[PDB]
Amino acid sequence: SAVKAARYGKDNVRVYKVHKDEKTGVQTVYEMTVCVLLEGEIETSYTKADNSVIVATDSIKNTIYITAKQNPVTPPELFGSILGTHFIEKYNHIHAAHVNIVCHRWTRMDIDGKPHPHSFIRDSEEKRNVQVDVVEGKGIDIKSSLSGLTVLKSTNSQFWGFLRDEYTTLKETWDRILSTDVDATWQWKNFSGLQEVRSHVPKFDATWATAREVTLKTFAEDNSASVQATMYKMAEQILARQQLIETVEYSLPNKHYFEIDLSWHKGLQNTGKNAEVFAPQSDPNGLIKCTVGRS
Amino acid sequence: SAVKAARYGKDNVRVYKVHKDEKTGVQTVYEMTVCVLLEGEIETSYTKADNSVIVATDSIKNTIYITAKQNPVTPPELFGSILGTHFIEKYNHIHAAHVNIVCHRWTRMDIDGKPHPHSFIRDSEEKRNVQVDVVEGKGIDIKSSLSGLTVLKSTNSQFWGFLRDEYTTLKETWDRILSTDVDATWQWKNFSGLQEVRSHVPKFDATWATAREVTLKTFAEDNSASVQATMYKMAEQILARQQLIETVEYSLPNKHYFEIDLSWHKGLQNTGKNAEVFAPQSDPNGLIKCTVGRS
Amino acid sequence: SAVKAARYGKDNVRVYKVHKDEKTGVQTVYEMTVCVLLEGEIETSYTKADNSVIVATDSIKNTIYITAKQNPVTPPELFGSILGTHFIEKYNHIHAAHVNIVCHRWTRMDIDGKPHPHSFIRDSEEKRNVQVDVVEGKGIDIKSSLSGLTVLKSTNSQFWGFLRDEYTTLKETWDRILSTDVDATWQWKNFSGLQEVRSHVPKFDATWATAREVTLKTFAEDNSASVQATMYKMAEQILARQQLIETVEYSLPNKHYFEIDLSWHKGLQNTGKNAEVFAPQSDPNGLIKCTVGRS
Amino acid sequence: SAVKAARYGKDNVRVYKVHKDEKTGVQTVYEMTVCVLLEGEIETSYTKADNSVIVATDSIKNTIYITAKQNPVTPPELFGSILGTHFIEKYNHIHAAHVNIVCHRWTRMDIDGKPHPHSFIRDSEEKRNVQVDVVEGKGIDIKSSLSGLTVLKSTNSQFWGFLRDEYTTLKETWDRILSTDVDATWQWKNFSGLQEVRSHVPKFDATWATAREVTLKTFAEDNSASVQATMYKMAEQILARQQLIETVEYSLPNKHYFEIDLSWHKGLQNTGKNAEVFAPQSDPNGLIKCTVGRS
Ligand SMILES: O=C1N=C2NC(=O)NC(=O)[C@]2(OO)N1
Ligand SMILES: O=C1N=C2NC(=O)NC(=O)[C@]2(OO)N1
Ligand SMILES: O=C1N=C2NC(=O)NC(=O)[C@]2(OO)N1
Ligand SMILES: O=C1N=C2NC(=O)NC(=O)[C@]2(OO)N1
Repeated sequence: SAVKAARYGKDNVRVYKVHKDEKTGVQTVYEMTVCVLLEGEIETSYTKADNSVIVATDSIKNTIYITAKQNPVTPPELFGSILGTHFIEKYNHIHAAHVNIVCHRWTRMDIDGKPHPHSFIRDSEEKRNVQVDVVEGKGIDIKSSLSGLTVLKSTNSQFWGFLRDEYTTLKETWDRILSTDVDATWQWKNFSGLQEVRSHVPKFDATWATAREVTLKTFAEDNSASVQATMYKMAEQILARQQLIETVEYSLPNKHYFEIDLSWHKGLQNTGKNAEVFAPQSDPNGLIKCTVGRS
Repeated sequence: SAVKAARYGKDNVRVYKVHKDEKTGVQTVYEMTVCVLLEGEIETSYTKADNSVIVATDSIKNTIYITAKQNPVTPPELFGSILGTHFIEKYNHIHAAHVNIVCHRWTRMDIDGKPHPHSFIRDSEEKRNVQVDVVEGKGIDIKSSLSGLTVLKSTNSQFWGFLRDEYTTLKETWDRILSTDVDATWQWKNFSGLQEVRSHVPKFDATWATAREVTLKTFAEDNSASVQATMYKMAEQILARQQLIETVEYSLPNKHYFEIDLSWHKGLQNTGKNAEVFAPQSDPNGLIKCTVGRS
Repeated sequence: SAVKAARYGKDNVRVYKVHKDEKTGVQTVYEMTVCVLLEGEIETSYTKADNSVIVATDSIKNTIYITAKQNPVTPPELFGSILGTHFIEKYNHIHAAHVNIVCHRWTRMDIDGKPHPHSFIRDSEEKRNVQVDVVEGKGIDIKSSLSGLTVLKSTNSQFWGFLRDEYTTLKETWDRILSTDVDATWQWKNFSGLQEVRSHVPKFDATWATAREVTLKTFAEDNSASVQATMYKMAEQILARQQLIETVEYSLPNKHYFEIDLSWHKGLQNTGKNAEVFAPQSDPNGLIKCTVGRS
Repeated sequence: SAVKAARYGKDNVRVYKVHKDEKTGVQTVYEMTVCVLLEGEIETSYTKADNSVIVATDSIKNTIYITAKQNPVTPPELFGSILGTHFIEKYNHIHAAHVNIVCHRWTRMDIDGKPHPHSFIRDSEEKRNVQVDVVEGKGIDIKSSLSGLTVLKSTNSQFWGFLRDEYTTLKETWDRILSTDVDATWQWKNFSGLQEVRSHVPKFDATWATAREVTLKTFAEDNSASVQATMYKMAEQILARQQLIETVEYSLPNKHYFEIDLSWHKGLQNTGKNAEVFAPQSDPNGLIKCTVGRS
């Protein structure tokens, strides 16, 4: 037998960083969870008890903190690229570094209508993420995403005209609730190295902002024919607004809210045009995916 | 043997309600999770297989949905009072109804700077809750709360002057991070019944808003001597602003962020005045509680 | 305003301990999560920024580890009593210690039919817990429990004869699934101090074993009229088998498994006597509670 | 723009099935969570609001329950193959079905030393899973796994000889705790269709049992040089025992248990040979992966 694939490293590394402007007093905080997994000429650690090839995961952890001390942690695309590049440059025998970063929200508080210099609120469990794959000889591949953006619209969602056969019980509808948790990923053009990533730094925050804005506005404004049709519109708009993106992927649960027929109780009318009280369904859920690229 | 205490009912009942203004087109959504547990002359269901005394939990579920259809679901203090009152009035042998409501956030989206008529975002996992105990002959006891309000300040927190003995390793500090998940509860004067609750309806939303505002502003502005000292200030302010409250309770974790000494690596300075990168600690955590009333 | 109640301390303290028999080579492991909250003459920490009265939560953490090093950690009733007693004896101004322990399962592996001397499996997420309240002048109050014991029986559960009115849709049944997560608590006679707790040490493991055995056998063998009727039988049996218990409490969710009518599809029969495929319901759930004592 | 990838279906479908032997009275229960996602000529649902190509996710749910009624649900490899095959055969335009099944444990209770005919315990949160990809023209690709198997050994784990440089603080050790949550996957030879899957049915349960047995025995008995070295031994043994497997993958967290130096307190010795009390670390964690195949 032989090792066909291997990677290893440190997961779930929580990291906070503060920036303090001593002139203005304004402080800014960043909090992440980081995973770094390495690949390379490490097979003998598995096959021969050869630990000499292992950069200890504890050392990978130390390196994450050191790198955060010595570099900006924002945008996460940049920090992940710096971190991944470090491992392939420092260790001859390491040939790929796979860096995942989850960024947690710390939004500055407004107190009495004024932004506070050092107090923050977790205003959403929504995350901003990156997956940065630094592969020796093959540059830097970056996937950026937003996830855990939970939304609901109470009308202007429809679902009719779907296939009907002997397995079908679902009624067509022209007016339903639509709710989802948005997971949206944009995949960047391959970058040749850290210089090229740095050269595009402003585009990372700008493209995240675009993706979020497009997601919310399209969700709110599209009189939706289906989750499929709405998510495609989001993706095509994001592609149109950043040429350095190659694809946009959405993964959307359809978090169902069922009508409750109450007509058995005193003829109460709570369906169709009279539907006011609904039963949110925890499970099961539709799950709708697509990846959109350019033609 | 004998039944010393008993209660039973339906937990984890998810409820959505929509209000539609047909004139303006503006829709407003509410989402809750409800628990109703009943007490009364039910001991024989336990001791003698006497199901005649059991209002089925399935029926309690139905009743929650019917009550939501026929009544406002806001403020939750009112809805819980209506719901609890129903059970003690409808069923002679039921003498208490214990209603817990967790309200989930659905905040109206702003799209292109304008509030959208039917689209919403879960802008925080923060909850607004009530515990409404309707006890026959003993009125309606209401505890209101906010929970899951997660905050951090990056300075203007201190902790020195604490007891030091042979069990103590903690260094005094004059400048640390403070982060918590706020759970704040205000306990209302007993209400005689549903008329008295209704007579105070505006005070419920107003007092929740006050509690939240005071919590945030005191957290942001207090140069904190301890979690104890800061939370007491919050409680005393809330009591001063609503005379129909009897007590305010806080339960606050101290979610520790540890400095990381990096001086072993190239003399890097990351402690004290040079501390920028910290290790958030998932566990353990301080847990600080108090209940404040009037003297 | 004034402090009506206060307690504080360290929560979520994970603790492992190993015992090594050097003669036999057999090792035995224990893993817990511990919370210790203190009460006493601490109000000035809240009202006056007086930290002198605070035994730091960090010190409470240290004390938990030191106490585990210097004492047995089993049975948890004993360890919690030692730990709580320490705080009220060491600190004049501390008058109560509230110790919660969750014990995690590490069951010794059997390999090739033989117990392994140092390898263990988390064979269930079931917990064994204690709540030990050491109150100066008022002895030691202990509540022991098992929780997270998840069970299902596929028949020999019934539910008929319940109240039927205009809120009722539930069909009577003479054959249904019953599934629950058992939370069972036994409350000990007050103990005067640590000598009296020690004098009863064997009874702690024995009573936990009895409670678990009775729970499982009664669940399996009772042709159940209701959750109420079955849980009462469990409680009365446990009381009969340990006179140093005063009460037994159960809290049981009714984790519903719904029939699925498939007769719309090719006349498939999947209800009543033909019911084979069911839809487990995540929510809502019945929740049934009682506390049984002696007459 | 154009659809580069798309799949959709129903996730989180909870399914229970009972088998009743009317002769013996013995009942046997199965509980799963199922996801089915479809691919095919569905792009127009995204690009043109063409719902005619969508088999509704609600219908996919119905189909899961119908298929469970009409077929065995065990082994899960077979059930998933039947279910996936159904969609590609029934719907001309559907060309792949991706079926994920998580099997939940319901282990028969032993009461008074005898197996009970209809009562079960969730004896572990360990899962048995399958991923069955039925792709038209490309047969049936099955990945089987066990996951959530949580283990600890208290000695006979070592970690020394790893790379040491300016990023390294970790001390070498010749005696440490090793704990992990095992996720082990075996990938089957491609099967041509449902006849070939059926022809190998006994091998599914047998290979799962082998994988579990090998995992536990190797973990317990290997005086481990590293997680890497131990997991490789597991994989090579499983490959040697089933020739219809092509690869075995492990993904193992290193769930760290740190020594606690207590020498600052009364010279207490709790490190090295005297280490008895440890601090389990919730995060971060090493994460070690490999895929082993034949040479
Ligand atoms: O039953 C369904 N209802 C749905 N709604 C939808 O927008 N698209 C689907 O394909 C669907 O996803 O959940 N299937
Ligand atoms: O070690 C401690 N550090 C703390 N900080 C604090 O504000 N109060 C405490 O009592 C303390 O709670 O966590 N104990
Ligand atoms: O609808 C109900 N079905 C139940 N079954 C039961 O055993 N007791 C109840 O009181 C009940 O609890 O869930 N209510
Ligand atoms: O610090 C480390 N300690 C480890 N132990 C191990 O078995 N292998 C590693 O590669 C290691 O994984 O966690 N890195």
